[PDB]
Amino acid sequence: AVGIGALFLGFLGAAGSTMGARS
Amino acid sequence: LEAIPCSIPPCFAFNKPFVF
Repeated sequence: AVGIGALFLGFLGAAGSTMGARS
Repeated sequence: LEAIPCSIPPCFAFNKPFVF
């Protein structure tokens, strides 16, 4: 994925990853 | 910027949080 934008915000959900882990 | 968008808040390559 390009990064943020393709990944709409890159929400930190909810501990540490490109856009959130199962965490 | 592509490499790392942050350095300070808890980021990991593509978070820049919103919000946490």
